[PDB]
Amino acid sequence: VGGLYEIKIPTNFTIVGQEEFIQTNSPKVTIDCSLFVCSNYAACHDLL
Amino acid sequence: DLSGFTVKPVATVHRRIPDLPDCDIDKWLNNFNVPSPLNWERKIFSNC
Ligand SMILES: *[C@@H]1O[C@H](CO)[C@@H](O)[C@H](O)[C@H]1NC(C)=O
Repeated sequence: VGGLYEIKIPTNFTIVGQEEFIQTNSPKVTIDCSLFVCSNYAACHDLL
Repeated sequence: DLSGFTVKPVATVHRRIPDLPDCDIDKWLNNFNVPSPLNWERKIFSNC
C-alpha cells in the first residue's frame, strides 16, 4: 500500500522447551560362536 | 574372552518304572504258526 507492507509482528512471547534424544551408543553384543553353534557337545565341536 | 565352559555334572539321575514284566518278544517271534505276507501279524509291546 504505497511503499508499505502488512506484517504480523509479535506483541508478546514465552520461552518453550523441546526435548531431543540422540543415540550415541548401543548394547555391546558379544557372541561365543563355538558355544552358540555347538553347546556342550564334543561331536559337534569336532565337526565345527 | 576365552571359550565358554559349562559346570560339570556332580551326579547322575536315572529313573525307570520298577517291577515291569518282561516283553516276551522272543516267544511271539519263535511261535511256529507263522503268517504269510498277505496276512502279516502285528503285536504291540508297552509297559514291559
Ligand atoms: C503476555 O502473556 C502472558 C501469558 O498470556 C500474560 O501473563 C502477560 O500479561 C502478557 N503481557 C502482555 C504485555 O500482553
